[PDB]
Amino acid sequence: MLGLKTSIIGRRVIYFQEITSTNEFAKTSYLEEGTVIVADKQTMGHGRLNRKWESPEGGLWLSIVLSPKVPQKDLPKIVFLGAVGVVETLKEFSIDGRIKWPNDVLVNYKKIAGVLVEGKGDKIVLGIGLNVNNKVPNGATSMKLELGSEVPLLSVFRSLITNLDRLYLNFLKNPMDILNLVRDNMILGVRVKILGDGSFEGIAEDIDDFGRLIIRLDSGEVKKVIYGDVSLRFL
Amino acid sequence: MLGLKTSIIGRRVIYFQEITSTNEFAKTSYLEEGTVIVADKQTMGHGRLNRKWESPEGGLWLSIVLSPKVPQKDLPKIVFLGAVGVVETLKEFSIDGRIKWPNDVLVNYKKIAGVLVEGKGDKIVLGIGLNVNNKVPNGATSMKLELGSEVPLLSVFRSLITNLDRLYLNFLKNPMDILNLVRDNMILGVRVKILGDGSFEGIAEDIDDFGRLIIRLDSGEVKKVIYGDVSLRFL
Ligand SMILES: Nc1ncnc2c1ncn2[C@@H]1O[C@H](COP(=O)(O)OP(=O)(O)OP(=O)(O)O)[C@@H](O)[C@H]1O
Ligand SMILES: Nc1ncnc2c1ncn2[C@@H]1O[C@H](COP(=O)(O)OP(=O)(O)OP(=O)(O)O)[C@@H](O)[C@H]1O
Ligand SMILES: O=C(O)CCCC[C@@H]1SC[C@@H]2NC(=O)N[C@@H]21
Ligand SMILES: O=C(O)CCCC[C@@H]1SC[C@@H]2NC(=O)N[C@@H]21
Repeated sequence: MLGLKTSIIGRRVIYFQEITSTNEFAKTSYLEEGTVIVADKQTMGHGRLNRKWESPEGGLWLSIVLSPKVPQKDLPKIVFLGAVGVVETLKEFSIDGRIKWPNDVLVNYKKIAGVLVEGKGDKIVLGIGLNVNNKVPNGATSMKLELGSEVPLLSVFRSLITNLDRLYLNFLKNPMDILNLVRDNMILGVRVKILGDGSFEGIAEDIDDFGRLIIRLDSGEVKKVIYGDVSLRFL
Repeated sequence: MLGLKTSIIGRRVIYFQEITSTNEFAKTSYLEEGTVIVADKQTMGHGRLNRKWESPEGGLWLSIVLSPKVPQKDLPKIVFLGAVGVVETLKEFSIDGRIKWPNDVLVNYKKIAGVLVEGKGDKIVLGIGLNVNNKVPNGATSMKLELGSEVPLLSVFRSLITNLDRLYLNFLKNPMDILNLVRDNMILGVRVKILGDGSFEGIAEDIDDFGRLIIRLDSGEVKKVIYGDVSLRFL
């Protein structure tokens, strides 16, 4: 009865009033490509390293099942599809979101959404958490806070699914296109710090052809970062 | 994204742009109680005895998985939950739905909805087809046709799920209550013909404590009908 007109993403949608995690459910269940798993609230929502992702009622918490018949080298760009999709949807609602490489979307430097891509066999799970009308952690923001009024959650869902379907269908044919859309919507030319054993600071210049973040250290040395479990912050 | 606040029915919802039959999917798949299977259209929708059920886009085609812990003798009353639920939803939209015993809902004697219950052990599937904005076959009508304008399909879905959840919750506690609601919303006091192995005509007087249709033949003979595979016709 939703009447979705998308081609792949959204051919089927499984909704839960409550779930542990849409990403976990998508990883452990046999689901056809394009299936969207969405829930009003998650009790065990997570980001990387099992980090807790606050998922109270009011936000958009979903995962999408994908099985990209593209070269192995291209699979790492799926996270960008989610990020750009969110930016496009925010724009439709007159909100200017900017991508914090490589999985976050910020509005005036406050985090409004996060993306988490996981694998299980040859299935890829694209998870997206977007703050809409829900309470958010201090420092973060939501569509409601930016617009000053409650936003119709289903309208946001319809918009995002439509944008992701378009981005994904093009990705299957032209996998390099997503990189320029990311570059034009990403926070660059600013100083950042990458943590971990041997942490360092430098200017985030761009992303390369593999989606790696290019950082120029004060010494002039250029490092290429693969997100993985690294921590990035704007100083 | 839906924000359903029901207790059992609607805890989970699986939506399909297209499906063979929501009843078949529900019967076949491993699903939790309360799960609603809904599709924009069905390619192989059916009623009893594999009779074709036209399910074009615009209508509400859904099935609900139930595992009612009530006496075996009460299970035949589940069809009434579907019929009454539909009537209540129609009344909420100011449409005069009346029950044609025991599985159909009519508006001005034209079929607007049909209920089909299929069971097997600890699993009952309550199927409901309601014409909303879709084109319908002759002898039928739709909400749009009766109101003279299109009706928001999602609004009808929310209304029906809420009514069904309430009716089901009460059914688990008092399986007899549904019979009073059927009596107050069913077409009675008119001549009908029962078509099965042979046939007979008489006045549809009421339904008894088992939900059987009580018919008074002209001779004065009283027959108690169990729907099963018989058909009821108005004269
Ligand atoms: N609803 C939310 N809105 C915004 N940020 C959230 C929300 N829930 C949790 N967070 C924050 O987001 C992080 C989520 O996990 P994850 O590591 O995947 O995000 P990240 O941005 O890539 O990493 P980082 O912790 O360095 O910001 C948590 O550590 C938490 O600080
Ligand atoms: N969209 C629709 N709206 C109304 N009626 C329909 C629709 N699609 C099919 N039908 C009719 O409904 C019937 C459905 O099957 P079923 O036997 O279960 O219903 P019934 O009302 O109990 O039987 P009967 O048609 O003999 O009175 C079909 O035989 C067909 O005539
Ligand atoms: O902060 C990030 O960048 C990652 C957060 C990803 C959150 C979404 S909410 C839908 C899905 N289910 C989860 O448990 N995580 C992801
Ligand atoms: O006419 C009747 O009384 C029965 C029709 C039941 C139709 C619904 S549509 C949703 C579900 N899926 C099916 O194939 N049949 C039922």
